[PDB]
Amino acid sequence: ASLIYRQLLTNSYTVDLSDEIQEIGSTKSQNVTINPGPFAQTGYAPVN
Amino acid sequence: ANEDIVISKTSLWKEMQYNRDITIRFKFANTIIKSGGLGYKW
Repeated sequence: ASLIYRQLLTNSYTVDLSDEIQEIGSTKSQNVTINPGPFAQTGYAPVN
Repeated sequence: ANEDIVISKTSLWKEMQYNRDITIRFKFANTIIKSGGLGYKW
């Protein structure tokens, strides 16, 4: 009856195939890099 | 009055000075319009 544990561990490479099957159906999206930092304070010029 | 709303989120801008050589070619023009009469007036 331990064969169940042994085989569950052995035949685990198919988990990757299942993951690929899920991934292909997953909706994909991309993110762009965020401009970081203490942005310089620039204000209006002196006008009249 | 008493109203104002937002259009868009914040944006990234910078200050930059552009130095350029410019050649300026401009020819003047003259109306020189003749008024009525015998033709002596303008």
